[PDB]
Amino acid sequence: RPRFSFSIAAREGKARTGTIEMKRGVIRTPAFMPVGTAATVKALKPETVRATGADIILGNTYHLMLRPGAERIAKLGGLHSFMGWDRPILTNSGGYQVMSLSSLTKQSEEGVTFKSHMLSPERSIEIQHLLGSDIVMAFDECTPYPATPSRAASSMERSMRWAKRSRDAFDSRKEQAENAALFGIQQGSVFENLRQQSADALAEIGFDGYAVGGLAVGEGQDEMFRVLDFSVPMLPDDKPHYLMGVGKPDDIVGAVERGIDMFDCVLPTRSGRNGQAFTWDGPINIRNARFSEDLKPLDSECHCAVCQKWSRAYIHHLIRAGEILGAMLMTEHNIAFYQQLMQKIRDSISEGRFSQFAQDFRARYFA
Amino acid sequence: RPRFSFSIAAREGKARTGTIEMKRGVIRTPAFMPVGTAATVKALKPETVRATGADIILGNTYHLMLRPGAERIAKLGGLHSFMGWDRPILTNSGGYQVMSLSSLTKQSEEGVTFKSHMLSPERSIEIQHLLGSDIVMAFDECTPYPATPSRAASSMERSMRWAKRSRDAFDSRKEQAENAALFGIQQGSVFENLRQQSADALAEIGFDGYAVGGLAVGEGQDEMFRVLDFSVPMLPDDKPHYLMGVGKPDDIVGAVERGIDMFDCVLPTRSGRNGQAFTWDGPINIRNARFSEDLKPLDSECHCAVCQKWSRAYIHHLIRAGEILGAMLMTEHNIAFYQQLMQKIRDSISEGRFSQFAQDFRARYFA
Ligand SMILES: CNc1nc2cc3c(=O)[nH]c(N)nc3cc2[nH]1
Ligand SMILES: CNc1nc2cc3c(=O)[nH]c(N)nc3cc2[nH]1
Ligand SMILES: [Zn+2]
Ligand SMILES: [Zn+2]
Repeated sequence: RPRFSFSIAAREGKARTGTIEMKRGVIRTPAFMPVGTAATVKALKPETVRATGADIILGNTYHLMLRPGAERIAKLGGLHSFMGWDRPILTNSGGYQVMSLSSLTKQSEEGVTFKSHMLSPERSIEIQHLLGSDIVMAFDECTPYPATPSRAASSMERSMRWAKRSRDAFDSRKEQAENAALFGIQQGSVFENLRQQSADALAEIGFDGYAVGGLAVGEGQDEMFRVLDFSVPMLPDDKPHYLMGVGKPDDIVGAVERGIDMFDCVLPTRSGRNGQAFTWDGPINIRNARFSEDLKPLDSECHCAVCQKWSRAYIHHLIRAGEILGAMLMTEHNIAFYQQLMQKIRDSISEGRFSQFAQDFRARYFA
Repeated sequence: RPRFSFSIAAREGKARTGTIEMKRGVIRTPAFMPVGTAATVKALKPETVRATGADIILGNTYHLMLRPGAERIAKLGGLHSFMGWDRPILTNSGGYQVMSLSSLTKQSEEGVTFKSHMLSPERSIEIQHLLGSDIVMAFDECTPYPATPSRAASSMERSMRWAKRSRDAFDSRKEQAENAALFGIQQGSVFENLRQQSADALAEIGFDGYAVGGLAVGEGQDEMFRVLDFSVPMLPDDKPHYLMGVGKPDDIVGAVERGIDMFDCVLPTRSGRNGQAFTWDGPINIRNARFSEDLKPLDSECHCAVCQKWSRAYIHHLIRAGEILGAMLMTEHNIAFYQQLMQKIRDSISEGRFSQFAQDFRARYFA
């Protein structure tokens, strides 16, 4: 098995489908990565996550470095062994989470000091190494939205300097360089010239994959798509393109249409526990009284184990009762739905009918 | 498959081991019944409950009659279909829960009026019929502890009149009488003469099984065993003996030594979510800092899936983080532990070495 090999099997417009082969397994692209909060995909055993079709999950550097700690996880055999997921894991760099979740933050050229510590590109890489991550993210800065061009520029420039430092730290660790991959993160807010400068900088350094950062920060779908329109083509075509923190099914479809290969979002897990179930006819809230005596499964096409066995009425009852099994069943279905969406996207690109799929999907989903 | 056939395969002193054959499956005795709160064994899919070795679960008449309602469950196909458990289900009568959980209660010869309705023996039987219960419990009154002999007597006497009414209501419903079994409940507090009068009354009516009610209500283990000492022999030998609401592993072993065949308790599920894990060396609280880097499974003999895959350190982390998977893994292990205990009890009685097992179990469990 190779360390990291990306192959594009088919294209339709800007959309691509293919595979990333890594030592711990193959990732089918476009891919959706279920998010692990504290070394767990919430309410799911790893075997269940795999059963939904997931090829890779995301682990959180920020949370894990605090609890149970990176050194501790390393001492216990690494994240894979710790949580019982033996397939690839992508870890975030901590760059976004440190600014989003920390009570107080001090930013400087060295990195970020915070109250739940000091995250730097070097420390981020080290933490991800200690976790045993397969895909390591460069330490970046997610520019707040909106930003002046000047603020966006100085922020993106710092991120690019941090990207080079991340590259060097990663390359310095022989075992990491041998067995893991490193992705760079494009910044530049909504500005085409800065996105270009960022892409150029990242390409000059050279990464295994490129993330489009700085989006899904309140700009809205139209604006996000507008920025993706020009940003993705700036990235190397022959490497995977990862859109961080996205998103709703419609966001995913549109992003794929614009050349994105990888996604992660808390939406299917989070909103699942909240009562939101995804269906091909759009999301439903299972708590609604309308479902109290509905014997149909959450979605009548869905192939997941939940839809094979349990009714809307039962899941309605569980969620209204605050029962853990409610969260379990909703989460498994939603993740499975996301995986089925990705499978349909992959199949349609490979068959050269993705445009029709996107149209058909939207017509029904927003009926 | 028979409606209800109890066979005793082996005995050792007062202990018995055998089987109850019912239409929906075989129950190995002595049996432990995981408790379903609101049509769910908390944090477990039914397939997982079955995987732990459970042959039968307990469903709660009191909770289900309120949410989602008995008629509603019947309309949705019955409790088995609703929750996806196709094996036997025993339902409590509501007699104890109505007094324990209701904000206000009015007691009379008709039954109990309460604020979350009016439960009577007839209504209780009807509700259990609507749920589709396999083992139906007579509607009783659990006398508070302590009670004067006179209060205990009038209470037990009412329960006996209610037992006859439960019998008649059950027998009146052809489909229930054909497919389900009915258990009577002995009362009489801690008084030998009243326990005898209660047993006589129940035997004269005639039931498929007999529960020892009115225990595990704060009397303590010594007193409970003292009462079991004389109470169980009063019950028909050729029918199953069910001790309601018991209990800790040591309570179960002692009760089996005194002729009890069936148990249910919230302990393994409840305390599991709270961080308490059962082991052969006694219970542990997985939240304790001592387990933070412990790579051993919860118990090093346990055959459950949790102990095959995950460490104490990981489960420690999950429970301290408030993660649902923590509750899932703890609950599966604890239920599996209880089932392994029951299997060891069954094997040792069948092999005529139960006395030695009980001694060996206690020496190690309370080391
Ligand atoms: C939910 N929306 C969202 N946008 C994001 C952007 C970044 C980003 O630019 N960098 C890093 N490191 N994580 C991110 C996570 C995001 N999550
Ligand atoms: C946890 N201790 C406990 N003792 C019990 C006694 C009875 C009893 O006498 N009757 C009915 N119906 N349920 C019961 C449930 C119990 N639960
Ligand atoms: Zn489904
Ligand atoms: Zn176990």
